[PDB]
Amino acid sequence: KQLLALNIDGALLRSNGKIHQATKDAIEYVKKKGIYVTLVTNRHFRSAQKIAKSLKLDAKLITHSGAYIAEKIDAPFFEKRISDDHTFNIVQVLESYQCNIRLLHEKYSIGNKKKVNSNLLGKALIHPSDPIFYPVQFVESLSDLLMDEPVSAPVIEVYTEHDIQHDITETITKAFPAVDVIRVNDEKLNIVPKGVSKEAGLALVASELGLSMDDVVAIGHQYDDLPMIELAGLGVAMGNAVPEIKRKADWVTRSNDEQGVAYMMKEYFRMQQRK
Amino acid sequence: KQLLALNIDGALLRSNGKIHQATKDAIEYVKKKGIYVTLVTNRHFRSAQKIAKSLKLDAKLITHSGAYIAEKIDAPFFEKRISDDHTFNIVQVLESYQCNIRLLHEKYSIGNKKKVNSNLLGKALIHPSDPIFYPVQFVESLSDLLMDEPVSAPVIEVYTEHDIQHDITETITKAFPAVDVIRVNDEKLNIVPKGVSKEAGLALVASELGLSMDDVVAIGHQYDDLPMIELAGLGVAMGNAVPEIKRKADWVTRSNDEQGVAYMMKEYFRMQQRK
Ligand SMILES: [Mg+2]
Repeated sequence: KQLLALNIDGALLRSNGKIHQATKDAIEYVKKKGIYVTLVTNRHFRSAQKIAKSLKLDAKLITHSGAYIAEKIDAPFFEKRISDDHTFNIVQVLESYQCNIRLLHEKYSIGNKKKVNSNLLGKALIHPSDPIFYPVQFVESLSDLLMDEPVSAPVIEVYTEHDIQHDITETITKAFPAVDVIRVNDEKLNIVPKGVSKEAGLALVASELGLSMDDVVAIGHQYDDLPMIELAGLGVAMGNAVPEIKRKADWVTRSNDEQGVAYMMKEYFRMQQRK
Repeated sequence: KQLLALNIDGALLRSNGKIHQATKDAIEYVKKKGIYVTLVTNRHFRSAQKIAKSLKLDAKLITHSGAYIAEKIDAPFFEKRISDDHTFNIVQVLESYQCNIRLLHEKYSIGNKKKVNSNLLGKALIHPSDPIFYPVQFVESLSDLLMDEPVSAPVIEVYTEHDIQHDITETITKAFPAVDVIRVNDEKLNIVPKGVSKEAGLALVASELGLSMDDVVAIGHQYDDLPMIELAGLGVAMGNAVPEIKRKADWVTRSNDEQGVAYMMKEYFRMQQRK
């Protein structure tokens, strides 16, 4: 294998947001062996890049659910975003539902203030804004703000109770042919430009490197990771993934709180040594 | 003539920052006659675009001294910026001089806190930051900040007393072949990527429209406007420009506090009617 692609949340990071020393040591070793290491994430580019900096990756990172692929923010390798007018229209529709909305731009994030009965929203790791490089604000009315401040969003994140996800998904897919809806988990959807995804972004990076998906190890933990797990040469589910995802993977490793990334890569190399 | 290009500061705007009703009326008339109206400015893109919105321009605007040409911020027609490493190195050199430095990014601006004996700095119109869309911050040490927060700047603005401009200009030009130094006035320099300028940006826009510089009316007021004044089919100096600029123009109009833009365009049309 020639390319290792890792989720950040639920894989690289422990549930307290720390990167374990064993994980750092495993990634350093992987790189020393000539394997290209990148991140494949729903996180905004800036958060992903600071993590990459900690791991000394110097790689094209696949961020904003595949909509933004870059090594340095001002000069992306691949970018796609929802038009400002479509973003406004989508926000108006979502405002009629009980859902928390976040426009996840690479330069800032803006969300509404609607409270939802969602525990995964409560569990999700919060990471810093920066008042210059990444302001994060909430407003009571997103669509009112967008009237005078249009936003062209690479990703719109939608948190809800599970009961209405199918309806929101149907309503958006039908009304907006320019976007796709990606189910992340029971309480979170990403709305992205049509054709954008983690697996599509990963394919673009592998192709750029002269590799195929056959040459890729992909490590994921949620529903939106399933396609890259199925399509990669070796698709790995973290121990903290739900049972369905674990059944669908080629390989199940330990959890993100038990250094499952390091554990899996140690075995990958033992396998190499045996062969 | 087919294309009207206007400065914002010192031309479109009165010295109190207001756009006079006569100016609005003149621009509406120009557009109704089929003439393409755009802005050519040292201002950051966002400030230029809000002004364009007020004038209902819907045009490609030439901003950041020609480094950023766009109708909508996320999707530029033309962009060039100084690399992050060159930006850092340039800032380090400038820090050894008595000068106020501002990194004029399209998403934010960051400057140092050095005080200079400069009245044109005192006179220059301040326009709003926005905590989401355009944060503006000052730090004691720009180069220290850039160590952990690299910036790839379309323009670096440098304010000084007049006595050291030549030395700074020489030092930068010699040390950084990837950039050009543009003298704006006796107390302000812009450092831009090589080949970037107001006149170059204007040429790119005219070419995109199937026009030549011959078809352009350009209205400017400072040293950095001289090339487009000389190169445009009709180059106009505002009344508030210094005498040298007024001598070099084809036509001198009234000042920005006496509606010189409106006054000049009224004559342009009287000329048309006579012909
Ligand atoms: Mg861009």
